Amino acid sequence: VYSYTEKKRIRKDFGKRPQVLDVPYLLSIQLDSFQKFIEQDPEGQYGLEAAFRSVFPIQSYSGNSELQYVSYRLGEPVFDVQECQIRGVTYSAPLRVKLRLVIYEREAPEGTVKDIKEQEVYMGEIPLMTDNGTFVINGTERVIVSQLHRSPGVFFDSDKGKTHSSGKVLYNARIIPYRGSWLDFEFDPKDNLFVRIDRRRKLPATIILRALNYTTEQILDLFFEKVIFEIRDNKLQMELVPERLRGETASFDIEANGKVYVEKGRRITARHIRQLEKDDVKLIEVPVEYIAGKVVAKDYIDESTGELICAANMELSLDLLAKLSQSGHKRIETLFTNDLDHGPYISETLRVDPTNDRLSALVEIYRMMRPGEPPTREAAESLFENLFFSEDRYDLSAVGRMKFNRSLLREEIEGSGILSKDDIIDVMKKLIDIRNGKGEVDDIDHLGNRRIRSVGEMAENQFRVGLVRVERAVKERLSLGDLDTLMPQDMINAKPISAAVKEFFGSSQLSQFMDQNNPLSEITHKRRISALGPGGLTRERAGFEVRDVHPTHYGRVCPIETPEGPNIGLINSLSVYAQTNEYGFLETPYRKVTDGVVTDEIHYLSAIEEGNYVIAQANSNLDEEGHFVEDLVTCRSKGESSLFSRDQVDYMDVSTQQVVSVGASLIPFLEHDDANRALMGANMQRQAVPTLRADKPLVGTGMERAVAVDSGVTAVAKRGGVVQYVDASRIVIKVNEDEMYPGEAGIDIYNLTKYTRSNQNTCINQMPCVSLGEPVERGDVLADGPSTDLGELALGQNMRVAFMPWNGYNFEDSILVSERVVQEDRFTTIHIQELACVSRDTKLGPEEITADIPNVGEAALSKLDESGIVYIGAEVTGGDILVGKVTPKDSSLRVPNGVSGTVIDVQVFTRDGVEKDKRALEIEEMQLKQAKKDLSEELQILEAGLFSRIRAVLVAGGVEAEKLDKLPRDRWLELGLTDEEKQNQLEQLAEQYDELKHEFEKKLEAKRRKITQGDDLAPGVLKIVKVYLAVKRRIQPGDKMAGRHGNKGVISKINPIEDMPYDENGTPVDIVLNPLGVPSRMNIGQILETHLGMAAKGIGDKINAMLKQQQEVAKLREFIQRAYDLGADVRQKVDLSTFSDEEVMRLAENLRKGMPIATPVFDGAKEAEIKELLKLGDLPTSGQIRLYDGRTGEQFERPVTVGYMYMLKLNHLVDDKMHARSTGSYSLVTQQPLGGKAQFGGQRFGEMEVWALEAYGAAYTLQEMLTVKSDDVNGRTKMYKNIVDGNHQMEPGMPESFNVLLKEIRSLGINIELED
Amino acid sequence: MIKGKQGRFRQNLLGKRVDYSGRSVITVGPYLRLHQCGLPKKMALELFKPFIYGKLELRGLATTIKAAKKMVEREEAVVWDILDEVIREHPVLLNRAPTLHRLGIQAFEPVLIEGKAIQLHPLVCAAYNADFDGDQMAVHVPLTLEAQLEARALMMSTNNILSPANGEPIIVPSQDVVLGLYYMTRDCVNAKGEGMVLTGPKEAERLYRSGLASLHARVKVRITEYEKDANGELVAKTSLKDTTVGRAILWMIVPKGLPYSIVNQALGKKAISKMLNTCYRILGLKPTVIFADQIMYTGFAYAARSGASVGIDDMVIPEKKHEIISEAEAEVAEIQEQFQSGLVTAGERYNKVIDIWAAANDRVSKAMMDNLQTETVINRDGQEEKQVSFNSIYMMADSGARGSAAQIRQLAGMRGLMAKPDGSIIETPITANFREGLNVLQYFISTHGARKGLADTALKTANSGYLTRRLVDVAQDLVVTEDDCGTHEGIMMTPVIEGGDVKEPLRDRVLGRVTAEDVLKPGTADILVPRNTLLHEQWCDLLEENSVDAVKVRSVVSCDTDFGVCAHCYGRDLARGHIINKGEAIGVIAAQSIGEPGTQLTMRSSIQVKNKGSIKLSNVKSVVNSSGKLVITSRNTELKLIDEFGRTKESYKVPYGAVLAKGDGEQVAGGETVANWDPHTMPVITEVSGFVRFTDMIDGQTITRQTDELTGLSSLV
RNA sequence: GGAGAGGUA
Ligand SMILES: [Mg+2]
Ligand SMILES: [Zn+2]
Repeated sequence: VYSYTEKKRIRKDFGKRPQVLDVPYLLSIQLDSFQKFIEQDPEGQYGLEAAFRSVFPIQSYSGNSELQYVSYRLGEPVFDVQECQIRGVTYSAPLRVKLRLVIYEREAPEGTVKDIKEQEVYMGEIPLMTDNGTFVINGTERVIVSQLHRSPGVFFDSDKGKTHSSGKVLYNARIIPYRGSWLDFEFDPKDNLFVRIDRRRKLPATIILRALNYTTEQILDLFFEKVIFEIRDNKLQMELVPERLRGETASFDIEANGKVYVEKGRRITARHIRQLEKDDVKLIEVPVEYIAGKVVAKDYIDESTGELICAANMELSLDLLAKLSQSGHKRIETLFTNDLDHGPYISETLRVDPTNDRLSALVEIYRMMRPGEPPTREAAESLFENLFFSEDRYDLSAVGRMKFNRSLLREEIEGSGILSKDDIIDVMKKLIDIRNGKGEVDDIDHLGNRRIRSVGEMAENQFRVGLVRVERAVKERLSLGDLDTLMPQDMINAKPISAAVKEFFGSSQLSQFMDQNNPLSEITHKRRISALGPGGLTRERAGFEVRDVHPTHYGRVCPIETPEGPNIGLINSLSVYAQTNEYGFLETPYRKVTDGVVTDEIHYLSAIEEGNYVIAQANSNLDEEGHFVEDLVTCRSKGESSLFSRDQVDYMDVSTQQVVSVGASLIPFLEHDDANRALMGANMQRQAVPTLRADKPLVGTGMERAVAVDSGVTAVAKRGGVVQYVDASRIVIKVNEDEMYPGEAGIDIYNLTKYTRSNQNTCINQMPCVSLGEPVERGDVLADGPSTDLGELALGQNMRVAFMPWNGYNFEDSILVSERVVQEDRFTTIHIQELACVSRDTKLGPEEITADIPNVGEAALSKLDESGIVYIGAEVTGGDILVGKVTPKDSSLRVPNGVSGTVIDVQVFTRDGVEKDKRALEIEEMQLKQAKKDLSEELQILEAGLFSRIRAVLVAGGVEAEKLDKLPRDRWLELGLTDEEKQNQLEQLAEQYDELKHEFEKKLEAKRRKITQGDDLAPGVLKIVKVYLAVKRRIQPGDKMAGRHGNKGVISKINPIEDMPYDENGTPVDIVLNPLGVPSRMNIGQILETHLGMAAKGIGDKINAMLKQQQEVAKLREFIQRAYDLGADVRQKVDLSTFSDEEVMRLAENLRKGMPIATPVFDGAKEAEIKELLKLGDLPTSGQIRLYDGRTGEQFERPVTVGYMYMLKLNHLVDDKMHARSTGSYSLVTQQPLGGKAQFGGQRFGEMEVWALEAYGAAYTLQEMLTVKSDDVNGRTKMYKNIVDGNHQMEPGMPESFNVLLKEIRSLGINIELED
Repeated sequence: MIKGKQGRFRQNLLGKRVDYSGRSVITVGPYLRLHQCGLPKKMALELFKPFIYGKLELRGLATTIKAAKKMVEREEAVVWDILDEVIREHPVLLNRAPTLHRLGIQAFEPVLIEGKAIQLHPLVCAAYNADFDGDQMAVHVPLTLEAQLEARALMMSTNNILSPANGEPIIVPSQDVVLGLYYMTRDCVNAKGEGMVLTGPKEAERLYRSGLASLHARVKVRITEYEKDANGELVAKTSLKDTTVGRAILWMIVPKGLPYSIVNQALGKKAISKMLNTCYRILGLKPTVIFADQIMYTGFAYAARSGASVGIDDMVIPEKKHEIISEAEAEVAEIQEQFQSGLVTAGERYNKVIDIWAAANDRVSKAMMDNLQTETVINRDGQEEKQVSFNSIYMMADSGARGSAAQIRQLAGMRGLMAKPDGSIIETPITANFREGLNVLQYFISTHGARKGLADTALKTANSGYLTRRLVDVAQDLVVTEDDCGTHEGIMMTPVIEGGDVKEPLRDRVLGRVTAEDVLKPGTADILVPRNTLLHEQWCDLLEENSVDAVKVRSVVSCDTDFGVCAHCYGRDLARGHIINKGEAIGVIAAQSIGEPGTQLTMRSSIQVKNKGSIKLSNVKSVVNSSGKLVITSRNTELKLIDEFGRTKESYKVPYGAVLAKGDGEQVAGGETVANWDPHTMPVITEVSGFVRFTDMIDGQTITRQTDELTGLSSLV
């Protein structure tokens, strides 16, 4: 059950929940998006094909001719990845599309083909995705984070009484297309209804209703109910609906059937309706006063005069009733209104409506959208139509349509990409209904409303918008005549598309540099989920609500991992097991719970679906049958937790660790620390510098191998095999027989990236972790990358720690460090700096890099060669010369001050058509030889593999081992053999051999071409030389190291070992922390970690002691087995008996520096098991031991806590910060010292410091500081002279910047000046 | 080019970059004197280059500036001693980035160091509010002579010991030395070498160093106090006190003129602060600073000796916690049942649930605190006894070094209830402590709360910066420019009362402000003080023993000085023990004092007297009711409880129309309810007895006969 | 020199 390689070191594991689902591939969400962006999809609903099919075809205005799309293709990348990294160009691919121009016959009827031609026009280059996912623009590999933008669709929102000071809420509704103009409906404080478009001037909505050719009566019919009055013999015996009688009061005597159903002054009881419906009465005689203040539904006209008596939407009055009665009107329809059920919200807006007809409404709309421009009868209609119903300018994506239909309780989850009359009508109906109370407002922070968006969609949109320009160009071209001789090459231009895409990738608010000083850094950065960017809110105008953790984040977004400070809750990281919905939401797995059994089958639920069911959490004690030992089980039902029955549940979590990010997943004993301090620990964990040789953490959380392998640093075998030959540079594996493909056997081979600068100037290289003749298995590690050990993450070093104050040297958070840490040299870190020098072309001719320069002793020149370039491997120091460059009339590059190191790599580049000096030719030749020899070795290795295969296939059916060696490999393929598929295989292998020959013979020439060719360059630059310095920053007081529990500190001193505290056993401790830190900032996780690590180290030490004196495997097997025992029903269950009795020896060897221990974050090891494990060692179970002082030698009373802790050295080096400036350069427009360490700038005496100096009586010093030390030219010149002359005095004068301000003001019409 | 931060005004014309500057990280180096700071060789050499050139040319080692530049460039061995020479008495300035108040920048003498980190005397860290988690500091140098003298005489660290905002010192031993001292001045009931007698602290030190006695055990020892009650004459007087050896050893350090009682308690942080304050108030400045240095040295030494570590075993969980929680849960069950049957509503269920949860949480907290603080039971050489505990956590907490009771409560006991985003409080509290592991949901809720806190902190500091910037802008022009404006108006400073007790006694509201009109003792016609004297401590004591109530004090709001304020109208400096000088820019320091603390702020029936004394009433327009009690008809009526001596002691607002048992000038007993009222409705209370007539009241248009139907009594509205 | 992105206290 355990892999051979796995048996090298197997981490003792705690935890009891049986893992049911392994972590998925972390880097999934990226490669799939970009994969879909570029594919040949026949459905034409993904990536480039959708866009092409959308924009195309294109029809001329006449249109006598059109240009349509056919198909596309991507050419081969011109250069490989490494070449693009070297030169610094984009790793792109040409795009070639076959367009098809057709020509009709003009005089012939509509639809005919006079002629037709086509070609494959080139257009644009699209950057490609590396295997990891990252892109390479200019050898500056970057990464694109994903956005979290609100989804398109509809939203009913409400302002919560935050306006008008009236306490009255105001429900608004918004429609947001995926591409087009927005739309808003709003309720006035006066119950009016206002449309607003793209945040422009407000408008009554009934206007836009009329825009749909809708009249008054149509609208009223749509939006209200009718009440029919009957002019009859006796004064309006009105028909009535009993259902309209809830919530009224009888104002008169309601009587029918000779029965007074109710009298005036009475409220309409439910039982009144009961008796009414029981009597089944419908018509009630009503007094005329009931129609006192009503409004007519439609218009009524006199039949004879044909003149309207009362146009629709008109109040009611007695004389009007008389006119109806004389007009013979019998049916009188009015609006059924109410104050709590049906407010007349439409009627008010209609009365506000100044327009009545379609034309005027459209005209005023046009005026609103475009101020001025006296409209025409066609401008408004064209505007509106192309605005809200032309698919080309307005578009709800499929997601939009789905969400829209969803919100409106529709049935179809598919529809059109544009709007429709019914759509708006239903939207407004729903808004009105919400106003009446039915239906409820919808929040925004719900995860069910915001959508992720990866690279592909954005790239497609950029491609489309670029395409639009060339579309317009070709359309205006085809509108022009002279079509007989056109070609689909002249009208098409590549520049627009190239610009449109290149600008986005190279320069956008989402394509950002990659932090690369860790595997973890790269991983966590790639999984980032930003909320800023185009279409996203702004960093500095975000309220608390966005930053706060909505309850729906559970399991989909890590809540504890975030960059604090100016931007919190905006740079949220993804949770571990989270997936992406087909649409782009966030889904999470859940174990299906049947009637009473917890199945292993899983379903990925979206945010919205979760709100319905009931889910028990991860740590619910079931017993082998999903039968929960308990009965009141904790479950998150819907935005809250509770205890429910043992049968009502529907789903269970997958694993305890599905709530956190990968980044925070690595902190042991997380469940004990505070939240914010864990966040700090994680963020600092993201910044660890790789050490010289990594060390496994004694106490991992078990997530280490996943992170390591999933990252691209380490070289993981792909098909198990056997090491055939190893080297520091490359590896070769003879593939296993079965994994081998039928044809083209070959053998696996790997090459190793040696020391290369990272994105953070930290060298990176790989080292093999296997020897010859070592069997290997698929997916196993082979080459340790940075900060890795045996294919598991290892950032910092584990060290012996003790908690106590010590002479104040650890006063606040200072960390006192013994001298062994540096003597044994386990924290030195390597760095690489690149320095460039160019040869511009200027007046007085150009300048050169000649080795000869004026006014310099030969001492400096001793290190350069004849050409003027330092030799490789030279050990330069601060203030040296690297390349000698001349003043055309001494611009020689020099080492930056203070920096030491060694030159390791030189490179040079020249404009094409320029001669090349000695050194350049030398390097070219050396590269030539290198590539030649490399390919020779590769080819012969492959041929050896092929002939090994050929020998293997001849071992059966005519094997003559003698005959093999009698005549050499040159003539083996031709040997006779029984007639079967074996002969076919022999022919296949021989064919592959010849193919290998030809491939190498051509690839050599290809590489020769790549090398010998010239180099493109920016205008003016004749050549560029780059040099690489390597340095080893070791350690100093001032550096910043930290533990994993957000317990950072600054190293303060390096005591000699003899002063360090030491135990009675003679081992001195290596670090002294300050106990005072823990209680205030509640992080006990470090203390528990210390105890556990001490236990582990004790076990390792016992094993080492057992080994030191020779002890047979008999004792080792026993002791190791017992050690791996003693778990509280742990799931490890490792057996030693099955081992080869020598893997036992190697495992013991790997454990003599401790026994690694695992700890799932929320399934950690409680106190008792730690106590038991300690007692397995001979250490005091209390954890605290007595100590003795280095100086005095006497014992410390009060037994002290000591153990081991894993600690990192962060990337804030003291050498990088310490800086000074006495007198340097000067800004140009204003004469002040420059700023920043890059230049030799000075500090900024800020305004608050001016205030502070004012607070003291200090006046002279302030005056001098802001007059002579910074600004006044003559003042500082004469001050320099005075200081040289030993005379401390100054002459103030006036600041220049004030004169600058004076001139600037006077540039305006303001005459400002100084008086007498 | 003018507006906004980037405008010339706020960018280059008010704040500028400056030459002769440095930037670095900071470390402790506790061995330093309070008046000097470490400095790397490289930065030192870079900064003082011109001085180095001058000295080289004077020594003649370089008869030019170019050769001198070469020599310094390759730093010949000579240059280092030259540097040491130049540095001899040249101060520099240290600054931290967010400098809120006046103390955020200070002068120091330099001491060279072979490092690359600016050492820093730890005591000033509190003033700088500077952690060592990687905070950086900036360095400046004063060039001209006058600048050097200003630095030495105004900005030297040893000159700034009292916060300008208030006379409180600002060099409090912060967190570690305090722990050491508290541990030193403790006493085990029965420790090694107990009951013996010593002939002075030196013997105590020798005994402890030989190890023949524990660092804290009860011993009688003879000592000598120095009382300078005479006119600046330190009279020595010996005695045979009984203390613990640690305290005796500590006494060796204190200067002459102090009472030994000040060094006889457990010495909490407050005790140390008060001790320093008194020492300064008595023996001036220099003894205080040297005493502080010795304090720090000793504190570090003995704290390190103590070896006070923290272990997991220290988090002692109370045994009864589980029982308490189970009982509370069972209690919750019955309420949930009562709501299931509908006997009770939902809101009341919720409120009662919260109440009982709070009660249980309080019980748990109390139980753990009790089980912890007195856990230690030790035989005394008799049979058995108990004492305060030495659990490291409790020692750290009680000493005040770090953490209030809340944090330890969270660590050991249940960490209470958590509030969800909208301000609501979740019904189910977090029942787990950190010694145990929280489950998923609990941690989720806590994470929510913590994020809320962090975001609030960020926005709060952001806004506070703008507030203080505004504040200083409006009051930057004001400078004291006169000695006396010659007026008599002022304001009646009185002790503040909030209905409850004295929120602040008068003694601290008037401390250090000249009077307007002379006070007369309550021997009225007894001139207790002059009308234009400064109220320093002794006169405040005179007032206190005379139980004065309110005082006419000269304010600043009424000073008759034009474009300034006379000295007397302002008062004492509050940055040093004497009147303000002539010229000070009080406005700026006041603005800074007001603005600095802003960051610490937050962004988002019956009368029961409790003391025996005289009752007095003010603004009384009252009558006697039918029951003989007193019913008030004025609104601002105020009730005071005065003691027998005649000084006001308690005060309470009288609501309108409240019944009162007493009259005026009676005697009340502690816990005697004296008044009552209805807080809900408003009556039409009358004054005199007689018939009531419904005048100008006709049913139909003035009144309605809305007679009560539930009972049947006459009613018209 | 100016913009934009990220990061530390
Ligand atoms: Mg800090
Ligand atoms: Zn005055």
